[PDB]
Amino acid sequence: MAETLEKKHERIMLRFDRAYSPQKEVREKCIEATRFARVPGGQWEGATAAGTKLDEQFEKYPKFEINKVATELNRIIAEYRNNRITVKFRPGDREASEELANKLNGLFRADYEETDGGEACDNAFDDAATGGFGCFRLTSMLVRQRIAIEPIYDPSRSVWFDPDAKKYDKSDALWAFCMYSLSPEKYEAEYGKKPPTSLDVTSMTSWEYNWFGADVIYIAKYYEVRKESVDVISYRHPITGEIATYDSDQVEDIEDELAIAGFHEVARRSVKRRRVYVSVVDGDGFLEKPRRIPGEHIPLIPVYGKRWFIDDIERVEGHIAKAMDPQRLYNLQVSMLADTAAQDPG
Amino acid sequence: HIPLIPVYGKRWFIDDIERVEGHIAKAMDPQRLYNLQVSMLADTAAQDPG
Amino acid sequence: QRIAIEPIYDPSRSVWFDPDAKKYDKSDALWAFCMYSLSPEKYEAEYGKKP
Amino acid sequence: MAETLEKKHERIMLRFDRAYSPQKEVREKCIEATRFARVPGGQWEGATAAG
Amino acid sequence: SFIYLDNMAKSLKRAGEVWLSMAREVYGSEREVRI
Amino acid sequence: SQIVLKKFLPGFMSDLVLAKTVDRQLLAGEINSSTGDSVSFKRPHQFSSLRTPTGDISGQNKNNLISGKATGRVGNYITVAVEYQQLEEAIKLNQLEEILAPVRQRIVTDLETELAHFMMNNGALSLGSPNTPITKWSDVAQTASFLKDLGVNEGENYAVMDPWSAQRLADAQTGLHASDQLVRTAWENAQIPTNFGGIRALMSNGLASRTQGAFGGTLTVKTQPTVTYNAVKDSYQFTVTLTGATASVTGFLKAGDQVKFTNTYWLQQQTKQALYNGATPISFTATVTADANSDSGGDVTVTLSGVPIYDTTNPQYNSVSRQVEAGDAVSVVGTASQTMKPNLFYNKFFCGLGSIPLPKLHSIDSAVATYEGFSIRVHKYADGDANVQKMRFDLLPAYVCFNPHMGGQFFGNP
Amino acid sequence: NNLDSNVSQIVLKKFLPGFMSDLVLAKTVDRQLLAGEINSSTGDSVSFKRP
Amino acid sequence: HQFSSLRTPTGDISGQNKNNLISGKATGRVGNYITVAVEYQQLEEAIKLNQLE
Amino acid sequence: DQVKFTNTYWLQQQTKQALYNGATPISFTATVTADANSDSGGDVTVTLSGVPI
Repeated sequence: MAETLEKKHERIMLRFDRAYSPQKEVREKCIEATRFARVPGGQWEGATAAGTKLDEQFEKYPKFEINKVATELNRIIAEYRNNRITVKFRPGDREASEELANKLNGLFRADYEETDGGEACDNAFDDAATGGFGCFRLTSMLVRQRIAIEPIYDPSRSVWFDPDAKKYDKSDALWAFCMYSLSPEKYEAEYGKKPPTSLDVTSMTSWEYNWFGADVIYIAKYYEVRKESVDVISYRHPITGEIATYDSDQVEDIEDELAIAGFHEVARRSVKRRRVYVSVVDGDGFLEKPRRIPGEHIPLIPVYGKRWFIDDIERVEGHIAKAMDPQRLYNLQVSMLADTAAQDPG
Repeated sequence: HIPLIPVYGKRWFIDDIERVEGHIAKAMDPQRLYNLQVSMLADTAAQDPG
Repeated sequence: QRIAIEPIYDPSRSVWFDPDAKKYDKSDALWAFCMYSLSPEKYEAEYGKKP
Repeated sequence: MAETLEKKHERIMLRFDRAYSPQKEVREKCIEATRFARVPGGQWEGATAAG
Repeated sequence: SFIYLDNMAKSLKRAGEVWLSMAREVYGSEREVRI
Repeated sequence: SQIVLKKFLPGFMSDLVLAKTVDRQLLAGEINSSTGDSVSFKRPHQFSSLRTPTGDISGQNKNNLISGKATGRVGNYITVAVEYQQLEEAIKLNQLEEILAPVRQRIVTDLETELAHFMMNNGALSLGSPNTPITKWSDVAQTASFLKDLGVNEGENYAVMDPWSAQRLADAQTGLHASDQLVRTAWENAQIPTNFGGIRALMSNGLASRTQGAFGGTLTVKTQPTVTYNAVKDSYQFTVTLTGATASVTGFLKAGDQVKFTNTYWLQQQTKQALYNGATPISFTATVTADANSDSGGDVTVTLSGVPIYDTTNPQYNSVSRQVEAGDAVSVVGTASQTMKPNLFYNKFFCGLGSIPLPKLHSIDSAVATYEGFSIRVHKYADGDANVQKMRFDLLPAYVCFNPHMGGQFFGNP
Repeated sequence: NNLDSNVSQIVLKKFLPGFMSDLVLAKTVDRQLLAGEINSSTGDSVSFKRP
Repeated sequence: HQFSSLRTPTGDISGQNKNNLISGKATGRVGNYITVAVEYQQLEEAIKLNQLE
Repeated sequence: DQVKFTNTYWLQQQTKQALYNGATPISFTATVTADANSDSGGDVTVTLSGVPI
C-alpha cells in the first residue's frame, strides 16, 4: 500500500526503467536523424578524429560536407506553415447546437491565441517532420483559472509513455513521464538549497557529441490516472431547475452557497471516477507532492511523422532516415576526389 | 517584459542548446574549394606558355 | 513621454540571454545583457573623467 | 540580500559568464558566415599568410 | 524566403505584444465614455 | 582488444565544506589593481573605567586610543600543466574535454587542503586529548560550550569530523529512548541532524593530517616576552624562547602543535573574569606557526599565534589572568611523534577566502571554466615545433585571518 | 620592475565583530522598593524595617 | 586520469616538470557456454509424452 | 583467501592523506586469485588482485 513517499519513489523508478528499456534505439535513430539534418557538423559524426601519422605528424583525413537532404524537408515545413490548421467544433441536430459550438470554438480560439499554441504546433510539426516523434503539452495555469498550451523540447529523450499503450493517441495509458533539463542556480531558486542536486540517469547524450557543461540537471514530471471512490451531493433547489448533481469538492462551506439557491436533498450516492495526478520527482525523492489536475486524460499529445506497429514495439520515421547512406557516401567521394586532384597539379 | 526582441533565420533546439542557421552556412565548403581549384589552375596555366 | 524603436548592431556578439530560457521569443527569461562599443571621448562626455 | 552595489556587481559578472559559456560555438559560426559572405577578403581567412 | 518571412512575422507579433504591454503605463489606460 | 568504449570509467573525488562554510563576503573583489597585493581590515575598540567617589575631578588619568589592523594577502599559484603530443591525444579524444573533468578536481581539492592547513596552523583554541577519538555527545557539545563561554555571538559556529567518527555519533543516536524520528533516521541513513549540541556539525572525508614531531624534557620559559597591545596590535603573534629541552633534535616542533601555559588562564573577553571548566580552570594555549629546531643546550626560539596580553598601562585589552614571566611551566599537547587527522571547530568570522581574477595572455588562446564559484583560467600554446602542445590551468587564492582567538582544534576527552 | 609607487595601501572602513556578554541579574533583583528613596534630603543611606 | 599541481609565487614553470598522459585499460572477456541437452524417441513422443512443456 | 599487509595503509584516493579508523589505521588487503602450493622451505608464490601502487 506504500504509505510513505519513499516506497512510492522506487516504484516510479522501476516504472521509468521499464518504459525506457524497449523504446531506446528508435529514439537513438530519431536523435541521429535530427542531428544529421540540422547540426552544422553532424554529417561526419562517429569519425570526427580520423587520420594517420604521415611521418611524425598526425594529419586528419580531409572531411567535407555538402548538405543536400534538407531542401525537401524545408519544402515540407514551408507547405505546412503556409496553411496552418486548428481544431474546429461542428454543431449537431439540436436547438442550441450552433450557439454551443460557437461559444466552444470562441473560447478555444482565445486560449490558443493568448498562449503559446502557435509555438507548440510549429515545434511539434518540425520535430515530427525531422526525426519522427513530436509532442506538446496542455496544462492549466492561474492568472482565475485558465487552460494553456505549452511546447515540449527534446520530445525524443524527454517523453516516455506506458509500455502497454499501443494506440496512436496513447488513450490506454496508465502513467507517463515528461523530462526536462535545468540549471543549478534555478534549482536552488525554486525548491531548496538544503538537499544536494541529483539527476536521473539515461545514458542518452554524449553519443557522438561534444560536451562541455556538466551543469545540467534532469527533472521529470510524472502523470498517473487513478480510479477512486468519490461521493457527490445532488442539490434539488425547486427554483431554476431541480436536478443538479455536484461532487463533494465544492461544499456549502467551501463555496459560500449558504443554501440560498440550493437544497441538500440526497447526498449519499458515491460513484467511482477517473482522476489524474501530477508530481515532480528526481533521482532521490519527491520535489513536489502529488496533486490532482482538473481533467480526465493525460495532457500529453504526441505527434508522429510516420508510425507503425511491427514487433510489440512502435516504430517511427520522419524524412531524413532514408537518405543517410547516399549522402555520407557522396561526401566521402567528394573528399577523395579533392585531395587526389590537389596532390599532383601538373 | 524584457524589451529585447530577437529575430532568427532558422532556429532549433537539438541538445540542450539553441542552434541557429541562415543561408551561407551550407555552401562554405564548395565555394572555398572552387576558389582553390581556380587558383591552382591559374598558376599551372601561367607556368609554361608554349 | 514616448516609446521609441532602436536597432542593435552585432547581435551575435552583443546580445546574450538567460541560459534557462528555451522559447523562440524568450518570454521565460529572467535577465539579459546588451553590449556595445564606446570611445574614450564619449565615455568622458557622459559619466565623468573621474573613474 | 546583496545590500551593497559592490555585492550586486559580481553577481552580474557571474551571470554574464554563465550566459556566455553555453552559447559560444554557434556565434563563432554566425560571425564566420557573415565575414565569409560580406568581407572582401573573408573567403580565404585563416590562411592569409601561406607560402 | 518563406521561412525567413514567417519567422520575421512571428517576431513582429512578439514586438507588438511588448509594445502593447508597454504603452499602458506611458499613454495611460483607455476607456470608452461618450454617452 | 581493439574495441574500446568511448565512455570513461568512474573515479574518486572528495567533498567541499570548508570553502562553503568560511566567510567569503569581506574579502571579495577588494584585492584589485590599485590596492596592491594585501589589504587590512579594522579592529574593535575597548575601554576601561575608573572607580572614584568625587565628581569635580574633571582632570585625571583618562583612557587611550589605539587602532589595530588585520591584514590579508594573496597566496601562491595553483598550477597544473601537461605536456603531450596533441595529435596522439586527439586520435580518439574530441575537443580535448576528457582532460577537463579530472583537472578542475585537482585544483579544487588542493585549495581545500591549503585552507585546512592554514585554519589548523593559525587556529589557537584547543580542547581534549589528541589520542582519544570522538565517541560521545559531550565531545561535540564542549566546543559549542567553550565558544559560548568566550562570549562570541554574532555569526554562526561550525564543526567538521571524519566519516568514521560520525558512524559513532549515529550509533549513539540509535540508542535514544523517546525521539522516534531521530531513531528512525539514524537507523535508516545513519545521518545525524543539522544542529548537533548547539553547533552545526559536518562530516568530511577530505581533511588534512599532521605529525606531532619529536620532543622531550620539562620545558619552561627562559626570557620574559613582550605581550603589550602596542607590540602585538597588528598580528596577534609573538615570539618566545624555551629552555630545558633535548640536546640537539632537528624538527623539534612541527607546525600546528599546541603549547599550553599552566599558570595563565583565559578570560571572558567582556567581563574580564576567569573561566571554570567544571572542576578546573582553563589554561591558555598557543599554536606553533613555523617549524622550530633545537640547538645544543636545549634552547628553542619559536613564534606562536595567539597572544596573552597583560598590558599594565592599557588594561582594557587584557586577555589573560597574569603575565607570562620567566620560570613559568609550559607543556605541549599530545605524544612524541604520532600522526593524526584533527577535527576542527570555528566561527564564521575566523578566516577568509578570496579569488583574484586572471587576465588573458596576449595572442594565446584560452578559456574560463567555472566550478562551484571558482573560475579556472585555461591557456593553450604550442611552443616548439616538435608537436608538443601544452595546456595550463591557473587559479589565484587569497587568505586573511581575522581573530585567532575564535577557532582551533579539538579532540575527544575521556 | 618597481611598480610599488603606482599602488596605494588602503584600509577599509569596516570593523570586525567583537565579544559581548549578557545581563540577567539586573533584570531579576528587586528594584521597586529602592525607587527614588535616596534623595538629596535623605543622604548617603536609607533604612527599612524588619518583621 | 590523475594529475598533480605545482606551486610558484609568480607562475614561472620554465624549469619545472609537466604531467604526461599515461593510458590504462581494463579488459573484459567471454566465459564458457551453458548448454542443456535432452533427447528422446518418436515412439515415446507418440505413446508416452504428454505435457511436454 | 584474503591477505593483510600490516604496515601499509590505504589512502583517500583524491586527497592522498592516510586513513585512520579512530586510533587504528586501516591495513591494506588483497585477495588470492589462483590456488597456490607450498614447496620445501616454506615458500609460496601467489597472485593477488588489487595492488599497492
